[PDB]
Amino acid sequence: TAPQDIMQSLQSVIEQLDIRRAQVHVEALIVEVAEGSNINFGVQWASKD
Amino acid sequence: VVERLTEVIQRVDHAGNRTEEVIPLDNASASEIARVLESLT
Repeated sequence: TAPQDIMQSLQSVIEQLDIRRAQVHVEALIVEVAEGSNINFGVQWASKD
Repeated sequence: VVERLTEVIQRVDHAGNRTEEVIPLDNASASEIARVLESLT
């Protein structure tokens, strides 16, 4: 609700803010490659006293 | 002599004739134009 002049302004704003929105599809890719190893080798003795 | 002063006046009474008219406004607000056009005079 406004005077005839302000209205014609607010009609060209609303006309330009009413546009159609684009939507986005966002994929993430989480990669992980792990590789372990170990090796253990040793001799032990024991005896009497 | 009265004839002329029926002539003069009712001819002069034409001169100051003041009539009013309503002019529509399609775009501008009538309230602005009423301030602007009255700021000139």
